Amino acid sequence: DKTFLENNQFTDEGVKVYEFIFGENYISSGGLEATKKILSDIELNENSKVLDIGSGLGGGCMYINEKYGAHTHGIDICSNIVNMANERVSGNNKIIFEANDILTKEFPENNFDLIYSRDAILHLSLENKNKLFQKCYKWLKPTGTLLITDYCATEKENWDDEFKEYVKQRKYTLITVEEYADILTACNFKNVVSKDLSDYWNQLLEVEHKYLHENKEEFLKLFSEKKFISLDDGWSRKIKDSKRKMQRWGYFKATKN
Ligand SMILES: C[N+](C)(C)CCOP(=O)(O)O
Repeated sequence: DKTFLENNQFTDEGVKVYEFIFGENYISSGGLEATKKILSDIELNENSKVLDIGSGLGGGCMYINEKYGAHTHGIDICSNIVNMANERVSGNNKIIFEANDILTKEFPENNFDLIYSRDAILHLSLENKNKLFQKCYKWLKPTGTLLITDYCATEKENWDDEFKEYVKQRKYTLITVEEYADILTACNFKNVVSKDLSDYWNQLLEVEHKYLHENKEEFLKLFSEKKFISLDDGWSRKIKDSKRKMQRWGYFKATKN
């Protein structure tokens, strides 16, 4: 799976294209603005330990460490992206980025105050989503919180041709917001809050889309017209498909006790 992601969706250039539209240090939806919103009700301090699953270019960890002073440990399977993340942080002994497979990584039980993941678990098969959340349950401190956004979808029976092709090409496993919440409940998480944030996601996509159009000249200088068209069309589809709830954006927050 590492090779597949590194050689396709997350080639060096693919990562840089995504960073252009999401914002500096981000490959997750809504970049910095969504990060601020998602963490707006989260309480941590300088003694907190945070795990970021799918840490990408590191913007989320940078923000969490800046806001709270927390120790942040990001894991991402793509070695190239981790290398890029490590280039953007220096002199900070409370931020660590590690290239590894979260499904094989070992952490002590009762270790983290927050386990955070942004638009990363969609790569995992359903079997492996369940396996991951069982691990997360163990790794959380008794007082800890799990906080996730992820790509979700309407039931597969409702998918159209274009959406089927997108999911297939990306090799995503997209489940409903409801099924996702059920996995967390089955893993024994408490106070499971799930929100279908597709409308907010649509707003985020529209801001990103407008930015792309307004900065087309700069994009073409950095990249190419072919890549602009692909990105433009991809965002257009996500805007259309989120409006009609075919492609959805799920938010999940839960606790160990
Ligand atoms: C999923 N992601 C937010 C990390 C990257 C963008 O993926 P996609 O919207 O092009 O499928």
